[PDB]
Amino acid sequence: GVKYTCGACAHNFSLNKSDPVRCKECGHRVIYKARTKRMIQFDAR
Amino acid sequence: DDTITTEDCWTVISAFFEEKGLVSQQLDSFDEFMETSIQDLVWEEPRLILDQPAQHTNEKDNINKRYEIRFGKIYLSRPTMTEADGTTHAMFPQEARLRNLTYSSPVYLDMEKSMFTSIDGNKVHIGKVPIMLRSKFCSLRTLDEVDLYKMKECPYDMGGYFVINGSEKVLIAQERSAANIVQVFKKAAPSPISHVAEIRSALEKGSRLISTMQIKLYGREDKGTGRTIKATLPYVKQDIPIVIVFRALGVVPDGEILQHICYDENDWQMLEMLKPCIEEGFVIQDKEVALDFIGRRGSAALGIRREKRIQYAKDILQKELLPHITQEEGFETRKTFFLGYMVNRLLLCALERKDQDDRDHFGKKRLDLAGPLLANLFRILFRKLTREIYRYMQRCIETDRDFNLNLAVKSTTITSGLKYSLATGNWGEQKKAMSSRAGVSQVLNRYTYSSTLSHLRRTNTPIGRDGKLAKPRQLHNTHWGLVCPAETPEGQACGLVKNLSLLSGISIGSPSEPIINFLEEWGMEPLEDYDPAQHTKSTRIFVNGVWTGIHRDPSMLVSTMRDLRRSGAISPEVSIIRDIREREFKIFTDVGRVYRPLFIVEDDESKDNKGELRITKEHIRKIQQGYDDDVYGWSSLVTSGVIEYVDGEEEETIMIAMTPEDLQTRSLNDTAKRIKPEMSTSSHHTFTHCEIHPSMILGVAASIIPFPDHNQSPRNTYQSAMGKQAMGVFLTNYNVRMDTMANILYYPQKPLAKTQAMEYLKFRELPAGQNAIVAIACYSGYNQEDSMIMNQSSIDRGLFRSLFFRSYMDQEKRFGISIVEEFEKPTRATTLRLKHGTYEKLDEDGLIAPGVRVSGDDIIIGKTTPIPPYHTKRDASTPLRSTENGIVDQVLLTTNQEGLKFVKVRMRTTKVPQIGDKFASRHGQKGTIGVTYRHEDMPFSAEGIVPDLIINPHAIPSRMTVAHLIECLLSKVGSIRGYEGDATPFTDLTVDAVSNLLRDNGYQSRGFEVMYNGHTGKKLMAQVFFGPTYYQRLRHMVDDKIHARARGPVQVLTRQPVEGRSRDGGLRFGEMERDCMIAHGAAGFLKERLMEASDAFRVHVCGICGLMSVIANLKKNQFECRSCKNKTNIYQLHIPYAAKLLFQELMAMNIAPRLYTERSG
Amino acid sequence: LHKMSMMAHRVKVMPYSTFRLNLSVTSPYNADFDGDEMNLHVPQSEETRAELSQLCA
Amino acid sequence: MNTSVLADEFISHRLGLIPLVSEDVEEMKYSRDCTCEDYCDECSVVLELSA
Amino acid sequence: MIIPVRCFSCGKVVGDKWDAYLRLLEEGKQEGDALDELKLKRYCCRRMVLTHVDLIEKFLRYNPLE
Amino acid sequence: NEDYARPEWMIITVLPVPPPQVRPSIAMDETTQGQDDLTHKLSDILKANINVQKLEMDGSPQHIINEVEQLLQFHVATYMDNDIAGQPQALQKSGRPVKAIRARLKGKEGRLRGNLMGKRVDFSARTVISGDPNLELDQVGVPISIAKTLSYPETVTQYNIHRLTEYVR
Amino acid sequence: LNIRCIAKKGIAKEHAKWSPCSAIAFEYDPHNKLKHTDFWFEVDAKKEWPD
RNA sequence: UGGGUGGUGGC
Ligand SMILES: [Mg+2]
Ligand SMILES: [Zn+2]
Ligand SMILES: [Zn+2]
Ligand SMILES: [Zn+2]
Ligand SMILES: [Zn+2]
Repeated sequence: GVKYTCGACAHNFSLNKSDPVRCKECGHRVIYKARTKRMIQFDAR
Repeated sequence: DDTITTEDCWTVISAFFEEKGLVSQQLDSFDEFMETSIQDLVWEEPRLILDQPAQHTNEKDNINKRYEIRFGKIYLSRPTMTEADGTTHAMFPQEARLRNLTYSSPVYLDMEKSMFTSIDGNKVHIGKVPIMLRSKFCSLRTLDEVDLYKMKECPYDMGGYFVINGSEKVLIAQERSAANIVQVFKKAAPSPISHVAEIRSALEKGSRLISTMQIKLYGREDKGTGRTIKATLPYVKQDIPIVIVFRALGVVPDGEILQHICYDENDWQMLEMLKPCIEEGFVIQDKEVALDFIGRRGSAALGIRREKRIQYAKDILQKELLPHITQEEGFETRKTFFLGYMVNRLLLCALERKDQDDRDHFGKKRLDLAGPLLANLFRILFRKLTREIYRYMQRCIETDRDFNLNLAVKSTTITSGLKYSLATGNWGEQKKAMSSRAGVSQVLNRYTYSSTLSHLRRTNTPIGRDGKLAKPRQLHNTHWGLVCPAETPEGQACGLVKNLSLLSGISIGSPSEPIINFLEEWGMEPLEDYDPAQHTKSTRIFVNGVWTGIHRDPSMLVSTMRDLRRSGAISPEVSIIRDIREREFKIFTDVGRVYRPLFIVEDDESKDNKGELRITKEHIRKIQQGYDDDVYGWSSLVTSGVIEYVDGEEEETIMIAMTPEDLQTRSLNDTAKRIKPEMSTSSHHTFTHCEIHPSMILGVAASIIPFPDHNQSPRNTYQSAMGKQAMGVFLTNYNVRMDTMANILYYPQKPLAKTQAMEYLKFRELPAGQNAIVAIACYSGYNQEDSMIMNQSSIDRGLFRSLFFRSYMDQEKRFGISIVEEFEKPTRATTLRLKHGTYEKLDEDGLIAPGVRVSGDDIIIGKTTPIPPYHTKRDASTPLRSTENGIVDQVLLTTNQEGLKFVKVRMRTTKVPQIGDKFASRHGQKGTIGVTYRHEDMPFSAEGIVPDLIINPHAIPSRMTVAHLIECLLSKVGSIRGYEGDATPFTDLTVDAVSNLLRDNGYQSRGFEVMYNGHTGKKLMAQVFFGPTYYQRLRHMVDDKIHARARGPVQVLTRQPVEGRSRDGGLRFGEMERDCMIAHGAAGFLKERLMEASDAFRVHVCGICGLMSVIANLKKNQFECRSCKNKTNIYQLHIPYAAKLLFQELMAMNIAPRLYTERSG
Repeated sequence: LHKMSMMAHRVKVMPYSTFRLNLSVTSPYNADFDGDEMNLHVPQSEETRAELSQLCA
Repeated sequence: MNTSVLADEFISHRLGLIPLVSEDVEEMKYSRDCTCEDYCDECSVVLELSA
Repeated sequence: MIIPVRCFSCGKVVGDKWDAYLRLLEEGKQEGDALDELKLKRYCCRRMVLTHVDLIEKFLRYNPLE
Repeated sequence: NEDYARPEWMIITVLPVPPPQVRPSIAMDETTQGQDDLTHKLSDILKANINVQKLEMDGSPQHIINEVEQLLQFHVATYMDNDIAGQPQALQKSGRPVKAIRARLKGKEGRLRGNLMGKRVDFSARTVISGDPNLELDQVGVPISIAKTLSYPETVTQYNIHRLTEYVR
Repeated sequence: LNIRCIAKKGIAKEHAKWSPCSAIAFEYDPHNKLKHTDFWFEVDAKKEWPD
């Protein structure tokens, strides 16, 4: 469900806790999570 | 031409530091390793031989089945990550660092297995040698800075260091004693042995220790009547007389030993000390009886008869003594004439025709970098490979199988060895853990950029710490331009740790054989035509430790050879070095000599260049074109004859003036400038060398300092050992890198007191601090002793506000073939021992989504293992630290080396520079932010300028750091005229030019402006000195060292509270605290401390046998001293649990402490 | 290092987390302000409180 | 939504340094005594930006 | 890195005067004279622009992260 | 002295076993227990013990007896001391020496100088300091969090109820 | 880069992002006729401190 | 909530 951002081709792909974790375009195996649905806050000082 | 000015030397430095960059010393010698060393370590001992020859319960089948493997060529490539999938692809240092990898290449090797039939198994991956960054044999030597941003490598990176199990490790240039030099040390007095002539042997190829012949003069000062000497040998057990081992090496009569040794039949004093040595060695008269004699002490075996006893003695005198000279025979003249130089020398020093030699005269040492270290450890595990193949061969020849060799290399051997031995650096086979030179390789430090720039250069010294001696810790005066007279840490390291200077280069290791050809190329005469009575005045010539011949005139030869290094027939880093005093002349080619460059002064009255520098301005225009007028870099300077290299041995035989205005003898009484000496001793000098620039004597963390030449030198050392703790910009790719420490300083300014040298550490393009406003004036007692004042509104504007990064880690383990781990969100039911934080911030997949505010004490990485065979899972979460807050950045998720999952998380927050945060001058005037004032409450000068940092008047007058004032003044001027003033030291920049310019741009001459109270405006009676200055931020804060503790974690072993900050331990109310409690005497406080806030513990004693054996059941309330049948004479006590531990330990050693509770007598 | 190197005091509560001193007590402990650490043991009884307050003050 | 080369509180800091017009400001009350729980259009100037 | 907004010492907003400063530098001005033209007369708003060294170009040298 | 030190007691027939608090098992990685070296050494002693009693119950070639007995003596020697002169040390399964009982007592960080004469304790605190002349001579500044963490037991008496109830509140 | 800010009303006491103004000169008695200030001086008080 | 080694830094 999570947009696991690809490390190479920027593809937003979710994985079902079962997929071997790579780029679908070049085999690049590095993903990262993307930012939340929440809104971040800061006090700007 | 004209005057070579200062900036012409900065042209010279731009050419040098555009050729090499910085870390030549790693890269070029590691290239030497990968190009030649493994090829020759393999082809050192290329063949093994088995044989199962005859009487195999045979039919007399006498068959030399000789099993012969010959090792061949190595195969070299890029690193390769074979997946758990099995696919192989080009690994890259980003993909290395993200994935805990080992940037390691295939090292292949073919094997020539042959069979003797004299009757009477392909490219195996034999190991993974890890590849350094930025090498020739890394894939990032080449390839296009554009694509390096496409490949995540910063151009202002430089590499030099290795990658192991992910993280970055480095090689300290370890510092060994020099080999094969003919030393004399004198021995301490409570002993019968006074003078010593010592050596340490090591083979020319290979650079490996074999022998250590020692000489001990029997005789204290008028004690030890027979003033004769014995030898000590390798593989003996006892001292052996000198003339006997001479007759053992093959020179029997007295006349030829005195002909070999003695050079003056009129030196009757030394000849007089000679005579008892022969008169004592009379009882062993010829060769083989001395061979038999040394057979009796030195491991020639008992009952092994004369011919094989003497064989073995011929082996310790064939191999195993003087091995580095040669290991073939026939040159007993070479061996004995070496030892005759030794006897010559030790008798020179025992009559004190000389000083003793000294330990630290820095030409008499060498250095070991990655080249020689990989040579040694590769040699070791390569021998281990040898015997592993040998082991498998003697199993698959008994059953006689055609072995394919590819199940005969379990290549976890050398990969596992090198991986551990750079992992912790406990240097050796792990089953040689102790007795090993510990701490070779280190965590590379990435706290700021200059810190790494020094730390990649650092050398360390193995005296150990046994011996508090201040002779090896002295700044001994060979150090001119080779190490750093400023930088060395505070404390235990001091005097040892030597940072290679900003003109250091590491000499590689070179074929000595053509140098030999250069020697015999001019009629050097051989050693067998040598009679010192025929030639007393010939010059005896060394090549790295072998005397090879004699010659009459060294001067024409050193002209020719020195000009051939000025041309390039030699390696231009080989130190051809002359002496005239000894009638000797050495050529080192040795590995690990610390050399340095100098401007070649035309030392020769042949033309008008004499006295002048050979460097012309035409060469300067050539360097400013980038080419010669039909590539022209620093290499062509080296091979032009304008700059020659010297190491510490040629530093003996030179003559330097410091700056090129001192070469011509100059033209007064001005009270601004500095006073060079006259040098009116030699009316007609022959200067041979002049310094390129004096601020090139510094270390890398030393050239940063504005005007080091106006301070008290412990503050120079302090500033150099604080410059490494700056907060700043460490490498420009902190977006993709995941490291456990990283900190970005927000607003980094190049200092207005820049140098000319900070171009070559890039610090003006990556600085690590700011210019804030200095105002040295006691204001309200808050800067009394080294605290300071900081204006809070300036922080609110962003002053030094600090980014904070941290990378965590976790991975999956495998507890069975069908039993693995799983990072999931654990329940409150199925899982054991939930952490006492919450779990809410976790996601569906166990790793928290970024953007989410995080506190300490709550999870990020919940590693749940089901317990191998409800309530069957283990909660083994990896939490965020108990001190931190933050908002999360870039949550990596991938697959490990193992094939399972892998995680890394890079949390971040931002720390406000607040009260207690340490700061630092650039002259050590350090301290903490004492107090924060808002904007209006500052003092403020006539225009509205307020200050931000107020160091103390009382911080100055004893610390005597007048350079700090000079920096503040030069800062204010270069601010107003708007440019960065050259504060590189040792110029004619006085204080007078700065004074006149500040006045003539409309100000006071000596800095002051009439500043005010902020609470009245009633003018401050004295005028206040006031300006900008460059500041930095040291790595400590107060939020990392505050800690207090009520109770909590106690150890199982001793029940005394635990040690360390990280587990919230407790403090050590140590010995001398108890001492001062005794001095005050209020011991009731002491009975609070060592009973009640600690391991308060309650035991019982039977009152008859006095022991604590009494078994304690309490809800049934019964007791029995079972050695006594005692049931009534029972007391309890109140003792420390460690005291009880003492009692149980002692009774388990059979001593019986018995505690009777009454005085007896 | 001498019998003043532990001395009793009284408690003043301040924000901005560092230890405050008088500067006349800088001489006996031999402390400067380039980052020293000074500890703070606490009595846990009445007895030791009076012990400190009458001798080690 | 942020995806920049700069981190977040960094940009909030730099935005805090930005000069606004406040000529009319005394008929705007203080934040900590304005009669709303968290922000409304009595006491805010809500900037939404997405370049 | 990139230009701050105010001065650190005083508090005159300067951040706008970065691009104008580079454009004045392009014609061959001298840096003090360029600060002279921009009306920067206390040295507080002279060190807040004079020292400053530029990294965010290097951060945009990373060909796209996404 | 007879009832205390009778010199046939300086020869051990029966070497005691301490209870396992003195050698308690350590969680290697939270499922497996690496043992303390006393447990490894008492296991080695009991193995050489049984290999002693194996020889006098069968055919024994008379120095097989001698070596197993001398090995028993060796194991009892390294139980109390692994620092004996002249002989190589007793060695572990990493390449490290064994923690004896003698190594638990001598040295700077033994039980006495490291745990009994001086030790670590609680109700401490620790920070970095700052000067502040706006103070008396007997006053020391306390950061608030350190005041929160540490405490002091004041007795509930009849003259301090109200404030202490407030400090609850 | 999609950002949403609020703007609320603070003074310089909370933080100096609410600085109204920049830099304030201040002087009285430029010829020291009260001798409230005392010059430090090498040689002579009148020459070296500019007007 | 590990041990146990080892490295660097603070006074
Ligand atoms: Mg100090
Ligand atoms: Zn992709
Ligand atoms: Zn009893
Ligand atoms: Zn409102
Ligand atoms: Zn300004």
